[PDB]
Amino acid sequence: DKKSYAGLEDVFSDNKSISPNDKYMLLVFGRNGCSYCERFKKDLKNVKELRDYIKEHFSAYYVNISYSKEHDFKVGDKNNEKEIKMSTEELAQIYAVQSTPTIVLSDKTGKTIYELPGYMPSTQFLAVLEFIGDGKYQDTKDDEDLTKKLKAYIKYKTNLSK
Repeated sequence: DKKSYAGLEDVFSDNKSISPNDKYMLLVFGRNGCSYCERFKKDLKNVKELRDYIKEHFSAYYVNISYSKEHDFKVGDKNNEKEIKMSTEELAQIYAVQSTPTIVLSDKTGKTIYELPGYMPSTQFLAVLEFIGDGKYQDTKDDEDLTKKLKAYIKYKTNLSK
């Protein structure tokens, strides 16, 4: 049920239909009773810079693995895209979800750029979204390079909140 993220319907689109829609994609996997999922949602609610940025740059979906829905999952290139109807369990599985909240950030074709498996405080989390949303991930050479550049960028944004 959508009561999972009551009050955040301005951020999360209905997860019956999951795709980037000419935006970066943000997938949040959560569940009932997880204190980290609860803190993550308060940050989305109460940090305006975060809330605005997500709404500006991402198609965001909240998948509660406490339940089992079906999802039309549409990803891929302009010329060739695949739409598959799959269950909550099948969706979680393709992203190897094993803790909550797991956050998946993907490009406009639904190719995974980065995955975070845990709650991150809002200052750092916003820096991760910016790196992706402003396209800075593109100026990298591999996974080792993207990670170093990401970790550098988070530190800089951390210094910036003083």
